[PDB]
Order: sequence, then C-alpha cells, then structure tokens
Amino acid sequence: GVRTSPTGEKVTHTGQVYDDEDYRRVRFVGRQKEVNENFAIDLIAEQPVSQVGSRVISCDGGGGALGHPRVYINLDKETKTGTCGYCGLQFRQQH
Amino acid sequence: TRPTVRPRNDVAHKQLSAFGEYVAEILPKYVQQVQVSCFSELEICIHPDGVIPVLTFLRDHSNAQFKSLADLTAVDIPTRQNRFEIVYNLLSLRFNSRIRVKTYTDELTPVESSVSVYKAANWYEREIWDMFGVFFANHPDLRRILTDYGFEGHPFRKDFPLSGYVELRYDDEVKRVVAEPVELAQEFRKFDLNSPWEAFPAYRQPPE
Amino acid sequence: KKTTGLVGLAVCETPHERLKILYTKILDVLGHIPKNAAYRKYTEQITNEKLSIVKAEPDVKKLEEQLQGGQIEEVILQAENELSLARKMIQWKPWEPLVEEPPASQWKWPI
Amino acid sequence: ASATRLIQGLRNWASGRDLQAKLQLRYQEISKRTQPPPKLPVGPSHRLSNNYYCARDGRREAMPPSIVMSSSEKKAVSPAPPIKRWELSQDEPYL
Amino acid sequence: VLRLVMELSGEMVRKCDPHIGLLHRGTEKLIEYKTYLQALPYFDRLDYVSMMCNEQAYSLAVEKLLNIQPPPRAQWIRVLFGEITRLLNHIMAVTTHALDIGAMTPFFWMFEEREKMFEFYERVSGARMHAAYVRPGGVHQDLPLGLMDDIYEFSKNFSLRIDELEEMLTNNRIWRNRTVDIGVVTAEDALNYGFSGVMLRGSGIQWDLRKTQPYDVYDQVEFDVPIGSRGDCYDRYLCRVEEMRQSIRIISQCLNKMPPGEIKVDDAKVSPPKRAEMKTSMESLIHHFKLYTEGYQVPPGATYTAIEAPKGEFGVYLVSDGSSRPYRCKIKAPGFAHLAGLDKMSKGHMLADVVAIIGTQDIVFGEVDR
Amino acid sequence: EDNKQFFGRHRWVIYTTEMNGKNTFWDVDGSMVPPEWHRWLHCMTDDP
Amino acid sequence: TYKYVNLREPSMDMKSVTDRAAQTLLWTELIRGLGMTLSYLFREPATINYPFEKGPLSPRFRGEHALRRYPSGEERCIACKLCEAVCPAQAITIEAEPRADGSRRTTRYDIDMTKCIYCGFCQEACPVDAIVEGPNFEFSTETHEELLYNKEKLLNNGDKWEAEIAANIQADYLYR
Amino acid sequence: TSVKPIFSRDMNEAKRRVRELYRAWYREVPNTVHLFQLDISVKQGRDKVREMFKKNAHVTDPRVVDLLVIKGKMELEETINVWKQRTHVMRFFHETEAPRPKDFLSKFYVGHDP
Amino acid sequence: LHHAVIPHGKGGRSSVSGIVATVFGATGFLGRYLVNHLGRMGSQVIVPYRCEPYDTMHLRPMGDLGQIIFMDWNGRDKDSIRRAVEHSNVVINLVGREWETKNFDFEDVFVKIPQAIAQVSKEAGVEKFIHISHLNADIKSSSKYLRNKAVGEKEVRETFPEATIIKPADIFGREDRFLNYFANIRSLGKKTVKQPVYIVDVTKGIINAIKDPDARGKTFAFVGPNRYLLFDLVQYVFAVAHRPRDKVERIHTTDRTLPHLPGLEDLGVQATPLELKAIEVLRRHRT
Amino acid sequence: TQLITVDEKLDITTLTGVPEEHIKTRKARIFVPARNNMQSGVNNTKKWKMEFDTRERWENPLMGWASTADPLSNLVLTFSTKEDAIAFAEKNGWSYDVEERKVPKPKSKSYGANFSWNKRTRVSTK
Ligand SMILES: NC(=O)C1=CN([C@@H]2O[C@H](COP(=O)(O)OP(=O)(O)OC[C@H]3O[C@@H](n4cnc5c(N)ncnc54)[C@H](OP(=O)(O)O)[C@@H]3O)[C@@H](O)[C@H]2O)C=CC1
Ligand code: SF4
Ligand code: SF4
Ligand SMILES: [Zn+2]
Repeated sequence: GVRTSPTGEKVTHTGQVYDDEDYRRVRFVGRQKEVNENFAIDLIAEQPVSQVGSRVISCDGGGGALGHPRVYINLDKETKTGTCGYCGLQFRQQH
Repeated sequence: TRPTVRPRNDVAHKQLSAFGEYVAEILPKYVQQVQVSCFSELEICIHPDGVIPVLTFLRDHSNAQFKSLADLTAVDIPTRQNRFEIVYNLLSLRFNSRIRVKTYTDELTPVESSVSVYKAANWYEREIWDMFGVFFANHPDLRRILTDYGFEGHPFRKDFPLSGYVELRYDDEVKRVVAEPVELAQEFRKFDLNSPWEAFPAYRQPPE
Repeated sequence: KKTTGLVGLAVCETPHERLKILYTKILDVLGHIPKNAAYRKYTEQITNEKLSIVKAEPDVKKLEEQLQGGQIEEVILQAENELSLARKMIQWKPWEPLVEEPPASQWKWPI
Repeated sequence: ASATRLIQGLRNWASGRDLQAKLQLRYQEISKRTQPPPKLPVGPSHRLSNNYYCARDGRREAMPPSIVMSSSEKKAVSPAPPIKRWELSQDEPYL
Repeated sequence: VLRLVMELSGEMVRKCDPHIGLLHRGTEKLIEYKTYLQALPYFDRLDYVSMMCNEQAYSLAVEKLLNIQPPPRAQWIRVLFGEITRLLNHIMAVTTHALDIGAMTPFFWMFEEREKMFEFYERVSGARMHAAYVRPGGVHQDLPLGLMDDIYEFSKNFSLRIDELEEMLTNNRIWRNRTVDIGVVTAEDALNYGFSGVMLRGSGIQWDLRKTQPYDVYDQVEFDVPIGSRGDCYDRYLCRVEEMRQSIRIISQCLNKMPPGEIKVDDAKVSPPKRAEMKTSMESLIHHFKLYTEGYQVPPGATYTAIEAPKGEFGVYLVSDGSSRPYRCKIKAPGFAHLAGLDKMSKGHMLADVVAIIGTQDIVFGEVDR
Repeated sequence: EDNKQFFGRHRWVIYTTEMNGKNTFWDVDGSMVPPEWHRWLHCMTDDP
Repeated sequence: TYKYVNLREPSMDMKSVTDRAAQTLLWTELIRGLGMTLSYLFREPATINYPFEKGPLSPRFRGEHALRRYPSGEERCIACKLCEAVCPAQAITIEAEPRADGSRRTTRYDIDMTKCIYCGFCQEACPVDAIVEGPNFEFSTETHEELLYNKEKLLNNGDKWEAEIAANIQADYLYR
Repeated sequence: TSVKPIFSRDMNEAKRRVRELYRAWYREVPNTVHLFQLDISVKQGRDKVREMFKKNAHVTDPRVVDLLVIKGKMELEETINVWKQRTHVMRFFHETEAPRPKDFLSKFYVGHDP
Repeated sequence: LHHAVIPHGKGGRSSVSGIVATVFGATGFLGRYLVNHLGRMGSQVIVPYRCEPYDTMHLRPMGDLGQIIFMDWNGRDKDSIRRAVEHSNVVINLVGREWETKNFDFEDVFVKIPQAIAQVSKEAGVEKFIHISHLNADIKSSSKYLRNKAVGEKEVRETFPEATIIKPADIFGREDRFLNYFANIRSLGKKTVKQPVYIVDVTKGIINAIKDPDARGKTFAFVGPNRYLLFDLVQYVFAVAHRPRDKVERIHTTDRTLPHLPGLEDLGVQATPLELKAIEVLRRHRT
Repeated sequence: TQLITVDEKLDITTLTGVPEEHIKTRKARIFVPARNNMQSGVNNTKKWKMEFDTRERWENPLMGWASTADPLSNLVLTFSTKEDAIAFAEKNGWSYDVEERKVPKPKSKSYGANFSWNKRTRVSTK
C-alpha cells in the first residue's frame, strides 16, 4: 500500500519521503530503496475484536515467556475497546 | 546474611591492624594514615619524601619482606591541590599479604624515583610520566612509551577529553598521512546516570 | 649441602659462624643507632631471638624447620639486606618526629 | 579410520599408541541434539515467610575503613603466620 | 606487534629498546567513561589468548568489593572454565613458540584440538572467542544439557594428544640445542623485575596465587604445580606442559565434584532475574529495567585483586566512587612485567635467541598495553 | 546426509543451477539455502 | 604441593652412556619423530568442504541482528531504549515517535555494524525480545555505506525468516 | 608554602639551559632534514623552530620553564634517533590547510565560530 | 534552495559543506587532486567512470564515509549522462586523451562530449559549470588537439554562456607529463620561452572559484611565475636530477600571455614557484 | 630540600597541550546541578560540576546523527567546594562563570494548621 509521491518513488511507513530539490534521490541512483511492503497499521484491521464475557481481563501475547509481559486491561469505556499498549489487539465485554 | 554474602575473618583484620600500628609507630617521620578496610588489605598513606626510605624499609627487615612490586598509578583527583596519587602496590613472597603504599603528590613537584630499589619500576615510572607528566628526578631514561611520539597532552588526566584533539587521515595532496582537529562522526552520548537517593547511608559526608 | 632449589644461589658450607658474624655485625650497627626510640627495641629483640635460635642448635634440617626463612641461604641474604637498611638508617632519621601535615581534607575518600 | 588393516598396522607400528581406538574423529558420542527441555532450580530464595532482605544486604555491610594513625610494647609481629613449606606430592614427583 | 630497536655487536647484541605502545587503545579511559556491566568486555579483550580468566578476575574484583559470594555451582563452573582457559593459553603459547622457532606441524595438531575447544565456547554462550558470559554475581545463563559428557570426551582424547606432543618434541635433539643455554634468571632478578607466575615457577621460588591465597574453590582439588630447578627456558617449557597436564587433573576432579545449585546470586539487586519472573513480576521487572539502564551502585573505596592468568599475575585495581561508574580501573599485566626485564634477560646472546626469548615468555601484546 | 562420516561431514548441500537465475552451476555462494535447511545443515538438530 | 622437573643426572653406567652416545651418533629420536609424523600422514585429515559443508554451531549463536514481530501482528519493538542504554559501543540509535494510532513506536532504529561488537546485551536487555541476534553470519559487504542498518533493513531481515529464530528461541527460552 | 623545584633558582639557569637547548636544535635541524629525505628549505624549518620557541616566551614561572626544557630535550632525543618517522616531523609543520584566519567577517560567513 | 546544501559548522571530514559536484573525469590527474581538495572542504562528489572499478578504488577513500559516489557514464548516450546529472549543484568538465584512439579522435571528445553534457545540463539546470581548456588552443595550426579544443571552447562559450571557461598553463607535479618526458629522454634541443605552473595552486584556484559565487562568466588563465626558456629548464631538470612527436610539438608550439582575461590575482592564492616544488618532486634519481 | 619556593600564581595551560583556540575561545561554567524536578531527591546536589558551553551540532548527512567538532563537548568535572573549582579553572587557564548554590528555603508547616478555624489555611478536601 505504498504511495508514489510526485518525486516518483516508493514511500515507507514513516512520513519521510523526499523533495524534488534533493541530492539524496540521485544518490539512490542504481540501487533500489528496499523497504518492507507489509506495513503496520493495516495489520490492525486483520485482527478481530474479541468479545470476552468478563470485565477486567488479561493480555499475554501468545506464549508463556514468549512475547510481552502480562497486562490487565479494563473495559469500563462502554463503546471503546480496551487496547494493550504492547499487543495492539482489542477486547470487548459481553453482559 | 550467611548464604550468598561473603563471610570474613576478623583474625586477619586484627593481624593487619597490629602490623599497621607497628609500621606506623616505627617509621613516624612519614605516616599520616594506616587504614584497614573491611576485608583486610592494608593501606599506608605517606608524605612524598619518605619514598626511598620507606621502601628501603619495606623491602627488608625480616618482619615485612615484600619484594614483589606492582601498580604505580596516580589516580587523578581534582578538588585537591595535591592532585595525583602515586600508588605502589606490594606483595610479600614470605607472608602472603598486600599493602598499598599510597603516597600523595602534586602536579609539578617530583617524587623521588623508586627505581633505585625497584628494578620493576622502570617502565612503570616511564608509563606514569607518559600518561600524566609526573616527573621523576634521578632516573636513567624518561621517554614516551604507550603513546605516539608526535602526540602530546598526557591523556589519562581528566583534562584530556575522551576523543583526542588530533585525528589522522591519509591524503594524496602531500602523499602522506597528516593530523587534523577531530571531526567525529557521532556525538559519544552521555547518560546522566548518577541517580539520587543515598544508596549507602554509612558513607555519608557532612554537608554545609 | 647439594644443589639447593633456588637458581642464582649455590650452597654454602659453613652456615653457622657466617650467620653469627652477620648478626653480631647487626648488633654493632644497631649499637651505632640512638637509644630512646623503639626501633632499637624491635630490631634488638628480634635479632636476639634469632641468635638464640641459632646458638642453641648446631643442626641443619631442624635448624631450617625451626628458624623461618626456608631453606637456609635466604636467611643469610636477608641478613645482608637487613644490614643494608641498617647502614642506610644511620642516616635519614626515621624515628624523629614528623615533617608537616597534608591539607587534611585529602585522605578521606568518598569525595 | 575406515581403512584396511595393513595400513592400520603401519600406523600402530609408526606409533604404538593404539591409534584406531581413540582417533579424534567423533562418531557416537556427539551429544544427541534436541534434548528434552530443562526445568531450572530456584535457589535459597523465593522462600516465602522468612526472607527479610534486611538481613542479607551485602551492599550495606560495607564499613568505612578504620584509621590507625594521623597526620614495653610486645610487638614486631608479622602480618601473617610465616608460610609453611609444602611437600613433594606422592603422585610420581621427580625424583 | 612490536618495534624492536636493537644495538648489536656483530651476530650478538649489546642492547635492545622495545618500543611498545603500537597497540595502545585507551582502555582505562574508556572504562572511566562507562559503567561496570557495560565495560566488562574491555576486560575480556585486553588480553585475548587467555579469555575467561580475565572475566574471572574482573568478576572477583567486583564481587569482593561488593561483599557478595556467588552460589557454589557458579564457583565450580567458573573453575572448569578457568581450567579450559589455562589449557588454551598454554597450548597456544607453546604452539606459537614452536611456530616462530620453526617447527611447522605441532601448531596445527594442537590447533585442531583448540577448534574443539572453541566449539565448546560456542555451545556454552555462542561466541567463538570473546564470550562475556561471566557476569559479576556469578555466571550467567548456564550450560545446555549435554556438555559435560563432551568435556569428558575432550579430556580423554586430549590426554592422548598431549602425550603425542611430548612424543614429537621434548628430546628433540636440536630443539633442546636451540633452547637450553638461553634465558637465565636469578632469584634476585625474579623479585626486583617484578615477574609473575611462570617465570617464578621456572626460576626457583615455589609460588602460586592459586595455592597460597585460594580465591575460589581451588583449595579443594588435588593438584601440584610444577617447579623449575635451573631457571631456564627449556625448563620453563616443561613447566608449561606440565601445568597443562595438571589442568587435565583439575578438570577430572571438577567433573566428579559438581554440586547442582543454581547459576546466579539470588540477591536480585545485583544480578538480573530470569525471564519468567521478568515477564510477570513487578519487582523483577523494575530491577531488570533500572539494572540495565543505570548499573547498580557500588560502594566507594579502592580494591585490588589478582588471579593467576596463564601468563601470570593478572592483577586488577578498581577505585570506586559511590557510583555506577568506576572512577579508575587499572590492570597489572604479566605481559608488561615480563617485557620489563628484556635487557637483563638478553645481554649475552644473539637475535634468533631474542625471538626465542619473546616466545618463552608468553606474549599477546594486547595485554602489554594497559 | 550420511552417517558413517565424522561430525562435520554429515550434512552437505548440492546446489543446483540458477535458483535465483545467476548461472550458479559454477560460483556457488553461501546462503543459497532456505532457513529451515539453514537450521538443519548447521548441525543445530538431529532431524531433517 | 609441588612436582618439579629436571632433577636427575646422566647415569654413569656403561649401557646408558653408550645409549646416549648411540643416539648422538646415529640420529635416532629424530627418526622417531619422523615415525610419529608419518602416523599422522596415514590418518584421514579432518577438513570440512566449506561451501557445501558448514561447520557446526550452537542454538545460541550471535549473528545477524534481526527483528521479530507478533503473530500476524505489528512490530515487536516498543522503542523502550534499553538496547541503546546498554549498547557498549552505542551503535544503536533510537529516535521514537507515536503514530496516528496511539501505541508508542519509533522513527529511527539504526545499528552500526562497525561499532557493534556482538555482545548479546541488547538481546538480554530487550523486555519483549524485539531485537534478536540472528543465526547467519554472512555479510561480506563490498561497500562501507552498505554496513549501516536501517529499521527497514532489519524488518526485511526479520521477514526473510522468523522460522530459524523462532525455532532457536523456542528451543532455548528456558535457559535464559 | 614549600615548593621543591626541578633545577631552577632564578631564571638565569633557565635562560642558560634554554639557550643551550636552542643550540642543540640548531645543530639538530640540517642533519634531520638531510636524513629523512625531506623537502623543505633549511631557512623555513629553522624559522619555524624559533617561532615555536618565541610562542612561549610569556611564562616566567621557573618550574614551567624546567618542564618545557625537559619536553624539548625529549623530542630532540627522539628525532636525533630515527625513532620518529617522516610523518611526525611533517606533522610539526602545517603544509596542509588549516586555512582559518582571525577576521571577524570571515568567521561571520562560515558561521558559529566566535 | 533546500537544506543540506547550506554549509554546516567548521570544515573537513563530512562537515556538510556547500557544493554538490558532478565531475566528468577525475580518474586522471587534475580531477583527482580536485576531488582531494573537495574532500578536504568536505563536499559530496558524484563521479562517473568508465574503466575498471580498481582505479576508482585506489582513489576511493579520499572522501569520508559514503560522501563520494560512483556511477557510470559513456561517450554516446544522453540518458546515462542525464541520470548522472539529475541532481547536481555544480558540474566540471575535464576530459581528454593526448593521442587519438581507435574510436576517438581529438575531434568529437572535445567537440561532441561538451555538446551533449551541456545539452542535458542546460535542460537540467546546473549552475557554475566549469569547463577546462588547454591554454592557447587556437583556430591556428599544428594540432588537431588545439584546434578541436578551440572548437569546444566556442561551443561551451556559445551554448550555456555563463560557464567559467578556465585554462591553466601546462602543469607540472607528481605525475607531470612533460617533466616525465624530460626523465624519459633519449636527444634534441630547441628554443621556446615557457612558464610552468604547479598543480596545487591550479586546483586550489579551481575549488576557490567554484565555491565563491559572483565570479562567473569570465574565462580565466593561470600563470607560471618564472617564464623562461625551455632548454634552460631542461638543463635545470638534469641538474636537479643528478644525471647528464605530438607532445614535443605541443610543448614547442605556443606559450604566451593573453592580456584580455583575468588570472590568479582575482582569487587570492599564493603562487608556488617551479624551484621549490621541483626540488620536492625530483626524486627517483641515482641514490 | 628547603629549596627556592616563591609565593606566586600558576600557568599550567602552556603544558596541558590543548590548543589556544580552545583555550581562549571556549568558556567554562561552574554550578551545582539542579534537582531534576520530577523526582524530589537531592543526592544529585552536594557537588560542583564544571561544564563547557555548547556549540554547533549539525546533521550527519548519511544517517541523521549529530556530529560535532568539539572534543571538549563532553567534559564534566564534579567537585566539592567552590574555592577549589575556581582555583582549578584559573590554574588551567580558561575563563569561567560562577553561579551560586541555592538550598531549598526552610518552611513552617503543620497538620494542625491545615485544620484551621478562622485562619484561611484550610485543607478543603480530606
Ligand atoms: N599540462 C597538462 O596536462 C594540461 C592539461 N589540461 C587538460 O586537463 C585535462 C586533464 O588532463 P590529464 O589528467 O593530464 O589527462 P587524462 O587523460 O588523465 O584526463 C582525462 C580523463 O578522462 C578520461 N577520458 C578521456 N577520454 C575519455 C573517453 N573517450 N571516454 C571516457 N573517459 C575518457 C581519462 O581516462 P579514463 O577513461 O581511463 O578515465 C581520464 O580519466 C585534459 O583535458 C587536458 O587537456 C589543461 C592544461 C594543462
Ligand atoms: S530493548 Fe527491545 S523493545 Fe526496547 S527499544 Fe530496544 S529493541 Fe526495542
Ligand atoms: S550486540 Fe552489543 S554492540 Fe551490538 S547492538 Fe547489541 S548491545 Fe550494541
Ligand atoms: Zn498485551
């Protein structure tokens, strides 16, 4: 999902693409600007928002001692899903 | 306190206490401190005139043999007028013990060149002259060893910063290698790690 | 003896009287030294102890395991250097009272 | 190894050390990899109900050094007992 | 790599100035601008042939200052790798002495055996040579299951191989002719020039830091250090080979006397905890975090210690502010002490004998810089 | 993979020609293995 | 305890002295050395055929400096600066920013390959196992520009494989 | 106040040793510029020598003068041997710019050097 | 203009200095010293070559880490040249073999090469284009060399008119041609008066003029300080060196001043004479 | 041994070898470093740091780093008294700016005063 800026080349998942008045574009001559084309924010919509019947619930990360540490997040925001700062995946409550 | 914390012997402490009291009272011309740490390694703190007499005493006398010589460095301490500390470190073949003869000295007045009784001290004193500039009158040869020749600054001080002032590069202009003022490629970052909150209550000093 | 364990040091044949004239010269040069200091006391006490070790025994190997300084000829060499400090400490007056003090905020460590 | 007996005998005749026995090419006693996963021990702590950290505070046991001096006494002792000479160990010394 | 300016009456000598300092790198200054745990690998790599006794001496300097004893399995594992390092430095010093004296092949024999030993370091930590791996507070991240039997294998095959080294050399007629008459050392010289370890073993005086002041569990194994008699370079060669064979002894008794305690200290305010408590604690997470950011505070004072590097007296002298940065480290190097007496060791010989003299006191030239 | 050789000659790759397309019949590089074979070939396991 | 050497004498008995003379005038133990060396000739030498056969290793080698990511998830690095706080030649360079979502992330994650001594400290210091020392050690880089990793190079290198890294960690996440 | 100096009593002995050290450098120069196969006129090298002397004439404290005399003696030894190479001897010179003068406006163009 | 062309701080070793220079040539002599002084200034240099990368390898580490950059150019296509000058502050043109090749004359390198590069340059929008020329290259006789250079001079003067057309006299230095031919002798002796100019003042002048704006449009000519006879100079060469057809014609041909155009004194650089540097460079004699 | 000693000043800057550009142009500053306000603990006090003033730090044009032509940029010298600080700075030659030490001012607070009656210091919350 890359943009082609009017400079004419690939962009990244950081707003760092160049101006026309640059020498760094011409130091890219002959060797390709390699970049991961599996971006970050688009792997949020691929994750479904799970709905747990509890209230103050858990996040571990898919593996005991493999990942990010335990964090317990709350679901008081009635319309806003809880978001682990480490994981990036969401949760809901079912009464 | 007993598992995983190293226990000690007070017996060695009492022995070193008595021995340091003895040495201090039988060479009273130069002794100002005999301090004993917790784990029994002796320190004797000495005026910079009894270098030759005290070391001639400590090489011999059959109560403290101590032939073996080691490190000499003069740990650079500002907030003093006598900045540098010449540290002799001595080992006894006969008694298995370590005594640190710390003598103090200033920037420009020499200590008296311990190489007369210590043939190991030759390159040690040459190293101290090269890294610091502590002079040694009555010495055979003082040169710059462990530095470049055309380099100067006496770099192991605190006034000499981490990078050198000069930096070499080859250039084809004059077909040889030259020195330039330092053009770092990165900053050498500096982390203010000196956290507050008094991690040792015993070593507090009285404030003003 | 026969070819001692040290290297630059060949065995001596008459250890006893050589050692005795060594320690009597120690007593002589100690007699040069002034009186009131206890440096004379400690050197005189240890030297008379060691001379009493050696006068009481004409042995060899018991004389080694009693008189410390194994094996033997180190005691002779150490007596020479003890004479060397004796000669160097007629001068230089180690027992006389001190030359002046440091600025007294120097020897405390934690800065 | 892996060679006929005539040249084996020539190796052992050039050096009578039974070279075919242990040859410094390992075959059997390579450690058979993918071992079972180990469970570590936890030592003399995590012991509940008694571990006051107040006791085993080895950082805070650092005394400042005692200070004997400034700026008919039964003395002239050595710093240590004088060191006893060792023994030739029986296990085939020379001679 | 050295510079040697010698002044010779013909095919003989008179004097030699060792210009050293080609390999000065500023190690003490860089440690004065870093923390303890960060600046451990400088201690790992000032010497480089011996490589884990340097770790061992720095870790004992910090543990002795910090008044914390490691658990016993840490001490015995540290003894095992001290023996591997002793074995390794003496076998390379013998082979580089042989290669520089001539003698192409035993170099490569013993370097294949050393290639097994670098495989063992790889399996322990992962690095080939400069494995840090010895934290202050005891060893970090203990051995994978299936290593001790490999060390047992190496002990058997390597006893066979070192007996084959003495099969090749040692009653070599012309190697004995090449190095017997050179390198005399008086006992007064061995004291005044400040020699360390193998020179003292070789010339006279029975002396060992390991035996006299057992700084670890070395006091509880049967081994016996070889001494020299004539104070001589061939005699010094035999002294090195028999210290290797004593190291075989110490490895055998170490494997048979192993206690299964624990890796690190449980005083978690010095060594960082492990992953399980790290991923669910609070105190262990905080200790992990700040212990790697700041470095633990170290009480003020100046200590010194020294262990027996296979060169000699590897000494290290710390001066600590109440701080997490050491105020001044300094290192007593047996390479420096052994290069220190070169004129009086080589007043009466010729230049190939001088190259043999540089061989017969084991040099790395990294450590001679301090 | 053969068993009767010693440890260091068990597992050997035979490269083929033009896997990326650069005439690699000759001039065989390293790292022309996929990563699971980069675990097996470097003696980190005992199973393919 | 001590066990020293060289304490003997040449035996004055006629058999032993004529044996030393026979070795002197007959060049004997030199030929004994030749026999030992020919015994090593007739062994099979231990070489590995390098570009095909690769020399063995551990599961815990320290190589490539690769990154990881979550299961079908985003970048594992929080940009918590611990690796640059521990990096003993400071080759890490982290500049962090949040994005439009809210989770804290990076901007610039640079490893110098020149200064990187390959400790392992940044692996041990990482709380989430973001940076991992990789398995393969083949860099061989013809230009010095090309030895300065960007975060995108690290992510591509973490997406040229995880399976090796995952197998190594999943074997040895129990020691460390 | 007790200060134990190196050699000096007044600056007469300072003047004496420093004029002898300059004489040593004068007979030091042509031998070295011939030995290292250098490429500089003898006039220029000697004038840079005396310019380096005339830089530090502003110090009267005699211990400082003693330490200067000992430094200059050290490097006269180390260039009267062949211990220093061509690089260090040229490094005393500045034939590679180093262009920067002390004009105000020049340092105002190439900015932020007050 | 955008940032990172503005100068930053002091000078030397990847201090971000001003100019970004595309150089055609620089694998030869004068361009190599010119890249050297721009590396001392700390300027990013884009140079394309055409030969084996071993030659640009032994002149590679003149810059700091990754400053100078290498690519390819050819004497035929505008696309490779245009790609090489897609982004440039300045561009300098220094080219020429001093004998005809199989595929190139003195014509069409001096003619055809400045045509296409000035075409894509003036369509590209470069500034401060510096074109070298041999001194006293006329419409007059004796050299296809000199007359093709005069045609190229008229080309670069006419199209893209504010180019600094620069000309030194015939230079000497560490890798001189004519002093090397003075060493590679045997002999023949004629008369011609001649001024030699040393190479480092020339390249110092070129870098100073290219970094100092407002001095544009004018052709310059560089002056030797001595200006005496050729045969006296050959006797000087043999004296200092201890031992007793196109190149020889093109040193016998023309050496004069041109009073129209301004020289060294509009730049503020000290003239290094023949004698000092000639004694410095005449090594490689007997012992 | 009871030699020349003359009571004067010191001139070490002609010996420590740092060039005169850095001598006369760069400027020192002596201050107790302030309590970093978010924590409230003053073990970071009690010391007198000597620092040098900052200078130019451009962009490293290949990586986005901050190079500098300042070898003295990362000096710090933590001292214990203002007198020895000034003595060292004047001994080593360069100029220096002295900022004085500031303790927290002692106060007069009490919990009973937070429970006032007709005084306005009233807790109002708890
Ligand atoms: N005394 C003197 O020599 C003076 C010389 N000049 C001028 O200065 C310039 C540089 O001189 P100099 O260095 O001595 O000579 P060079 O031949 O070394 O310089 C020309 C450069 O351009 C390259 N080049 C030339 N023709 C071609 C081509 N057809 N295709 C590709 N590359 C080409 C050369 O070889 P390569 O392709 O291998 O890179 C070389 O790198 C010349 O134009 C000369 O006329 C001016 C005044 C005095
Ligand atoms: S320690 Fe790990 S998560 Fe933290 S900044 Fe470094 S790589 Fe990222
Ligand atoms: S391995 Fe060490 S040097 Fe390399 S990035 Fe990690 S911490 Fe830094
Ligand atoms: Zn989570």
